[PDB]
Amino acid sequence: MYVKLISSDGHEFIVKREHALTSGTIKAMLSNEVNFREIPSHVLSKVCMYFTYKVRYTNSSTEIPEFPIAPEIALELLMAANFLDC
Amino acid sequence: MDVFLMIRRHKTTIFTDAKESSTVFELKRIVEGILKRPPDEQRLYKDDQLLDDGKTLGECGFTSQTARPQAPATVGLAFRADDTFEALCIEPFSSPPELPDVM
Amino acid sequence: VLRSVNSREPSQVIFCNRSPRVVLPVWLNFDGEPQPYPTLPPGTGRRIHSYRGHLWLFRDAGTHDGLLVNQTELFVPSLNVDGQPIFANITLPVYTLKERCLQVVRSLVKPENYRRLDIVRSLYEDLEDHPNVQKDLERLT
Ligand SMILES: CC(=O)N[C@@H](Cc1ccccc1)C(=O)N[C@H](C(=O)N1C[C@H](O)C[C@H]1C(=O)NCc1ccc(-c2scnc2C)cc1)C(C)(C)C
Repeated sequence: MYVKLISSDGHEFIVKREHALTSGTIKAMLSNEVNFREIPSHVLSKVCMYFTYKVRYTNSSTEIPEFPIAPEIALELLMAANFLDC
Repeated sequence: MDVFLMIRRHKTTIFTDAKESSTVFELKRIVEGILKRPPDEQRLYKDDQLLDDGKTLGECGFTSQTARPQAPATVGLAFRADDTFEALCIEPFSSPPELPDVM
Repeated sequence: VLRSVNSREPSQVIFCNRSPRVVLPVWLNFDGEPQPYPTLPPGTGRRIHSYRGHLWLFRDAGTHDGLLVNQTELFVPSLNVDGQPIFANITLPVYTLKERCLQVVRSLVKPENYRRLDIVRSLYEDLEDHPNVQKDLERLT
């Protein structure tokens, strides 16, 4: 089961429901498409990668790599993470 | 070994994982489950290269160490509109703003 | 509360830095004061002498971001079985996306400039509230 997360510029990101529920904010907006008027695709794509990373590396013994964030997106990404509580 | 992918067409992007040992066709079946279009109406691409149904993702260069959770590899998708296949077209993501002075 | 016990029973330990960070080992002394020890570059190890019932924790040496040791916050050396050293595997935690963003922003903006960034005051405060061992000692208590 997948949900659709839509960026402010209309990009549709389809990710596993359980991955997206990493965000308590997204849980609420669902409880299965969500529009994000303030989050552009270059940020929302990164948020989706974060979900994948978190789910994969939580409760995991295999060594954990650094989640990479380009300087250019760090501010907007910070603002999205704060809104999404993840 | 799991590979982590972005399957992209126009303004659609699917985040999913698959086995390195799984096939292109099997990846079409996954897309089918999500976008409701059968495999015979799909072409998958690595960059501009059309991928063959019977090849493994690993053979086609999607490996567990390059197609990572935090940096998934991109697979292009094109659909057959009725008779003929549309050209592969992937809309770029938006562009980030200029770094502020303070950064 | 969180203080090393003065046991006198030796214990050899391998501090193994399996993170990409320069690591600062911190020993909690008998009065509970954090005592910094020499750093470990990324991917390196040190054989060190410690004691049973001594408390350690580990941080990014530059930013004080929290690290895990054997999957938890604290490491206490135990009894060496058959002369083998105890392994202390230091790893990155999975940070929240927020904390990770704060790390990257902090590493790009000099603290004087946090006020210049266009964000809700509460993120200014979040940025300014740097990781700090003393704070975490109060959080663990
Ligand atoms: C006065 C004394 O020797 N007291 C013993 C207990 C004891 C032992 C024998 C007899 C009586 C009491 C004791 O607890 N010593 C403490 C002690 O030796 N410690 C505290 C911690 O358990 C570590 C150990 C210690 O400092 N070991 C040397 C050491 C030196 C470097 C490093 C590190 S950390 C990263 N890189 C390095 C090289 C790690 C350890 C000190 C001297 C700091 C108070």
